[PDB]
Amino acid sequence: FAKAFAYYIEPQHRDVLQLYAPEAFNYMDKFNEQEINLSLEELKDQRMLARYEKWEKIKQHYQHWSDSLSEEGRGLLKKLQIPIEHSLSQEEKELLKTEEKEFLLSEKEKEFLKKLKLDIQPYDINQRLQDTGGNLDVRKQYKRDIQNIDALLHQSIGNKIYLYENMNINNLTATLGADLVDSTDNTKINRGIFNEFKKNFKYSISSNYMIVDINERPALDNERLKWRIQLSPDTRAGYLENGKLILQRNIGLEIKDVQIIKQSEKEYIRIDAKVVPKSKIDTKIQEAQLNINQEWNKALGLPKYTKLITFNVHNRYASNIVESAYLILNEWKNNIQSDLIKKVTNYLVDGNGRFVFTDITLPNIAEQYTHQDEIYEQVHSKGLYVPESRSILLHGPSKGVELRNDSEGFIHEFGHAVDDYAGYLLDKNQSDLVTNSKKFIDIFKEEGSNLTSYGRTNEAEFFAEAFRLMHSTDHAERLKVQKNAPKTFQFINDQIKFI
Amino acid sequence: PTVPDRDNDGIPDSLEVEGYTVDVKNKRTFLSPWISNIHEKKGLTKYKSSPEKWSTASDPYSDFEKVTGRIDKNVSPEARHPLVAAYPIVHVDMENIILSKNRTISKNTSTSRTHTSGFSNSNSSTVAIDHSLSLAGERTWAETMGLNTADTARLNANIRYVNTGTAPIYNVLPTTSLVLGKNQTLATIKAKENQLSQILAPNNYYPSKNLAPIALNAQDDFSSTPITMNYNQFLELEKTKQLRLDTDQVYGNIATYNFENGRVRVDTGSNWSEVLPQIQETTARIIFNGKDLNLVERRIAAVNPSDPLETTKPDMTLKEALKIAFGFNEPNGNLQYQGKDITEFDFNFDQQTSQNIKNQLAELNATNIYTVLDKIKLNAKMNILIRDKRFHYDRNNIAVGADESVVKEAHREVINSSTEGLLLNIDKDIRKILSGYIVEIEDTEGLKEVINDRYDMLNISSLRQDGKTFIDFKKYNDKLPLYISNPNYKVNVYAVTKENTIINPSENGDTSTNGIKKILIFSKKGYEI
Amino acid sequence: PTVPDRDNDGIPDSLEVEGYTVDVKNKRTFLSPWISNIHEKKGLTKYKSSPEKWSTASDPYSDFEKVTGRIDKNVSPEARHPLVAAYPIVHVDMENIILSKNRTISKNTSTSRTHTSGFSNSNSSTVAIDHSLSLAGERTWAETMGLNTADTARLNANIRYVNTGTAPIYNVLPTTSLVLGKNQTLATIKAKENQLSQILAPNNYYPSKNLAPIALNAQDDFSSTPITMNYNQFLELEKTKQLRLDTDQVYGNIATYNFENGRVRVDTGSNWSEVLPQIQETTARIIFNGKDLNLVERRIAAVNPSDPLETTKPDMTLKEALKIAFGFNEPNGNLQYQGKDITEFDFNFDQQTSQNIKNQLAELNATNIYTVLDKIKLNAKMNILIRDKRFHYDRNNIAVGADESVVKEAHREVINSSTEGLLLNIDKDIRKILSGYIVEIEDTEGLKEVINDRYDMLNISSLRQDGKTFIDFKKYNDKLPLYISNPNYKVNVYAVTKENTIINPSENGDTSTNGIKKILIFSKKGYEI
Repeated sequence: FAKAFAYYIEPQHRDVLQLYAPEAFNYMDKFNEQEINLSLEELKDQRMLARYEKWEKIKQHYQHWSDSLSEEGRGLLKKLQIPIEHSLSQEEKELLKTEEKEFLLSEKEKEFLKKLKLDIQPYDINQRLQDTGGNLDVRKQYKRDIQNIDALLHQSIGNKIYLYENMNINNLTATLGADLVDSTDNTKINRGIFNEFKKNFKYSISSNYMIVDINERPALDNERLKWRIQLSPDTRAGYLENGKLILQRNIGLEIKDVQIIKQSEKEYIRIDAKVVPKSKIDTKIQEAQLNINQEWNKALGLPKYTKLITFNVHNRYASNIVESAYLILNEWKNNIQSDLIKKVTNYLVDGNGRFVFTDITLPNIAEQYTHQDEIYEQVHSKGLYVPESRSILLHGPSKGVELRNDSEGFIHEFGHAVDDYAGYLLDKNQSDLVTNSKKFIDIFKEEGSNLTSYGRTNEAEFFAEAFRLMHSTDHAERLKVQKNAPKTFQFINDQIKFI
Repeated sequence: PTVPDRDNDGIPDSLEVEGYTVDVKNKRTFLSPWISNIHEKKGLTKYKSSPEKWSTASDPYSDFEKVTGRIDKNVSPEARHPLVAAYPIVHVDMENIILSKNRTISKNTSTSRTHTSGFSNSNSSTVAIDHSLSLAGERTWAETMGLNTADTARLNANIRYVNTGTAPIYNVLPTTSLVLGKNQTLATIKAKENQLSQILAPNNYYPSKNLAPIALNAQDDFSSTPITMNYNQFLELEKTKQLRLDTDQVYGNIATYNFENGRVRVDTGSNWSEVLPQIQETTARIIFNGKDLNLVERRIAAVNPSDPLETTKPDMTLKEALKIAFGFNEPNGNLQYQGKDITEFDFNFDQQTSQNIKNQLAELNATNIYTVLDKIKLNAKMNILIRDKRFHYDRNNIAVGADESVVKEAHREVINSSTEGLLLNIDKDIRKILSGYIVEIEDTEGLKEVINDRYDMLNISSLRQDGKTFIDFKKYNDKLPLYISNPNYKVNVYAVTKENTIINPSENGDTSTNGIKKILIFSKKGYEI
Repeated sequence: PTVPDRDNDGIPDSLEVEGYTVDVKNKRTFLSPWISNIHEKKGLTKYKSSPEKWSTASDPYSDFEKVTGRIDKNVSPEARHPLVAAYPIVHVDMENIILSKNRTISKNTSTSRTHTSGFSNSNSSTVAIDHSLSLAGERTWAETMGLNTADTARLNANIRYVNTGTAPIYNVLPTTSLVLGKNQTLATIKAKENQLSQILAPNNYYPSKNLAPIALNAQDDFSSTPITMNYNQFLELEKTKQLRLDTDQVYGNIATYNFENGRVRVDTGSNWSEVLPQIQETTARIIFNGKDLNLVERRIAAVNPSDPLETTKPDMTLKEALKIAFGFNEPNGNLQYQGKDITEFDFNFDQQTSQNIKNQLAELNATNIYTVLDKIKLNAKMNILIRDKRFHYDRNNIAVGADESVVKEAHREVINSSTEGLLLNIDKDIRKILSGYIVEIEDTEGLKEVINDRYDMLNISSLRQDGKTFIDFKKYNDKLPLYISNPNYKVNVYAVTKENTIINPSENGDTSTNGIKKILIFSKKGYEI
């Protein structure tokens, strides 16, 4: 390392260096360009006097407004920092006579629990703003409290101060978080999954109010992610008495680098981010959306102008999902019959459907609730084909409870959409899947439950699941259905024939 | 953000003072600072140069161009190093003469590049005519040509030009004057005009070996017999059989490198008769005969304390000079030229250098220069002559002899023997100090019969097309094989070194090889054949 | 934001090193990086070049201009490829002579460009004088011309110039000297002044085949008989019947391409006598006699390890070199020249080249060069000679003979036969190594009657205007048809190859074809005619 440093400084020798170790020159180039200020900040954080002095100085600025702060403000911040976790008296008690089960049938009684689940949720703000991306009576409280808390912090942050924040990997991707630590060594992380994480991780967005620590402190066991942020002078943030800050909502951050470092004999994950205007990155998002659409519009005969694709993802993990749409779409084509694609697309271009990729809950994403008959009838999951809206929903943030990867998750949803198209061709004025009901129910009796537990749910899920297995990229999965359901195979082969 | 480049020579300052080297990657050449460990495996030479001289050597080639190769691609390799002046060295080689009177003696001649002593920067050669009698009947030249006291003989010779330097001449061809004896100038060879349109690359001949050499007499009407020659001169020539060929340095124009398109065009502004003096006054001159016992001359730029600008040139130690001027290397740290260690050579110095050279060994407290060799600084204007110590030399530093013991050692490999001659395979160099052989037979009782008992009948050893020397007895015999009166009679063979040869009849015109100092070289009995 | 271009040759660096190609779209020409799939179907050649040479070949044409066509539209196609120097090669062809004394012997001559071995970059040719007796009574020239011991003959010949090189010469024409024997220089042909205002394009004659050849004797008053010749030469000539034509390298100026208006103007600054030396020291020289058994010379740029700048040029494998220089192609992956496989060819190497190439074959662990052809690196200064394996050759590397067995198949196609002669159709190439035919008749009892039983009477075969060879019996007969003493008598025909011919009467002046090695060709009984 030392040698490389020396060769880099000498101008006349600089060229020689870049010539024989190009990547190494690149490595040293990025270090001296914008990776040396980070060295100084991290070193000062070990000297107790320095950290204490830094903390004291920042406080001695914001003190004046803290005295000015109203009681209502403190009250809002209190219920914000700490979530707040006999009203029935009717039939619900007679009938009644994991976290929601502890706190608290296949008939009309399971609907009362869906409604109660919405009425029994804790009054919270940061998850709601992040979950929704920005009972009715509670909404009025939400609206007023959000408005009141919003009209508090007039103090923009406007030298560069660095802050620390520990976050649970399960908040970004709970599927990878289960295997991030080496099975044979819990202190090490497998580089193989790690390089994948970094692959398409270029920028990230925070939609809620981040509560961060001024000085780095030890993290919890499931928190191995130590975010640091280069603030902007205009960003409004709110200080707390316990050495924490509440950041403004709708903040944009650009990820410059992500690497593994070692501290106290255990490994952890560092993500370097810079505060940037969210509007500036959203402009980048629309261009990315246009590029994917324009490319795929010419692919399956689609009209060039039609969007057919909108990036609705809003979360801390948005950019890997965005880049992964290309991967998902490329797999979807390479894995499905060219003639099936043409057929389904004609059925969609004729209407006004869309492929909605989002990281917010389905009932609040874009239109799911607009096609629901009852508020309590809302459903949230990775996605499901909705005939009324003729739209495909793919929830990036969530992890499929069955599928092993995203390809399987999509193909599983691809079945429900396929059934709807078949129904459109057959009974024009009748339930798209009314013909498949009595046809699959019988098939589901003899051996329907034998397969995966997801398909055992109903004919629709079974049909959708069976289609995925029959068209899986792993011939083994396809073969399985042949030697395990020889009967089911022939009729299943016959609906996709219908052009 | 421009690196300081005072001499304006392409190369930046620091590199020039400290050391650099050019290396090619992928396919692009860039100039780089010397890395001790990473460049050596690649066999690149560590350069030095002057940050204040557009041409450290002062030759018409820039420091930069030389190492990169944008230069007349004809300059010999050894002259690419920045510290070796690249310039031409032309001397004249005369192949054979013929004589008659204004019965024609047409004899083949041999020439050698010369150097004599107070020796000055001017090239000269010396031809030596063979004395052996090719024809039986040609005793007394005065009669083979009907030359009378009041007659005049005509001389008709062939010459070729030799380039032993390191750079090409292009248009002009040098003027050269023949002179016999101390002051008898026989002729000056005219400078033919606009006729040497060919090229003289180093180690080449003009005209090449494949063509007839240039006939000296014009064959036109310029002079009826340009090479007249009075009687008295002919007498002088007969006693000495030596001529000399003096040539001046009026060479041609210079070939310069043009950056725009890489075309090499002869510039009419720069002319060699003005540049040579500069080189000649600011460099150390080393003459070496290691290769083939011929005088190879190289010039190295040395510092001169008295002149400011001149101190800019990198200090030059002798050992590296030999390394860089001729090709010596250190496989095991021991200086050698294809095996032969440095210790087998003499060092002779002109009177000036000697006082200076005695000083340097004193501040080092040493007596054997061969050890502390690597600590001797070279100054401007020294002249050094390095010749192999094993051979004897004449006044003109030409190889003329050697100690017999080496000579005998040189003969122990008899590839074949019969009654018609020997077919040896000897190292090509010895056969440059042997004029011929005298064969004799020794009776079991001490008699002595010399076959070729004439001063001019010793050149009996030819060389076969496989490099095998072949000695023919029937040559200066009676075209008859060799007879032996006794299988117990000894057969003696003697070799005669050049220095010990006779070129003219004695006082009383003795022609027998009696009073000739002969070295015994072979003696096998009649049955040992 | 500018693509780099160190050599200042239009093409950018990266493009030059990795591979490019010229293409035409609608009608505009653009440069493209080599695309593997889209270019091969278009029959485009994959070029490479030096990012550091204004002319990778080092000839006076830039890398860019060659491939782009902005170049003298006269350069032969094969020289359009960037790695083949396009330069002139002038040799002299003498068509026929006539002789007399200062009753005129007028003979037609045949010349061939020669090459012998230590062969150097200098052009020379070789004429061969017809030996057949046009006149019956013209036995012994010494008497046909009243030549006396004290007489002198006058020589007056006709010549034309042949350009076998690859680039045009424009104004000047080379001076050339006649020489008999080893050193008898008969004459040097003057350089006429300001008269060769015409052009010598490749494969052309000057003056063209449709005009009278340049008379050698001036016919003016400059010298009454410049080419005098004493008796003894004539004797030498009679015994040898061979002359030599040495030519020098003094060509003219160079034709350059002008960017402003596309005019090709003869620049008076650049002169070929300065470029060839560069070319001659940086290229590999290849001689091939494949086309018509004539010596074709081409030059390829090869690397020289010792020189940085020179390492810049793309590595050249022998196999590809031949591909681009002569027209070999790969129909079925087997190298061939219009059918003839590479295995029918010889490889000869100079001793220098041998060392390098023998090394090269060792690190590859191969013994047959014909296999590992694509793995031989070419270095600078190698000389390679590719000759047909089927023929016998003499000392001057001219095609002179072949194994007899091959010769017979060349005659197995009798298109017609009669009592007046044969009308054959033989491959045009064979008929330059056959001096003539011996016809003989065999009595039914084994006798042998040779019709033309004189050394100088074997030119009995002609060629018809349809390319059919025609043998005429009445020429050297008694102007009489062919008689046969027996319809059962065999008619024997013999062929005489050049190498085995006699050019002068023997010891006892034998004229019979007895001691001549004759090969039997066509034999047929009297009724099979």
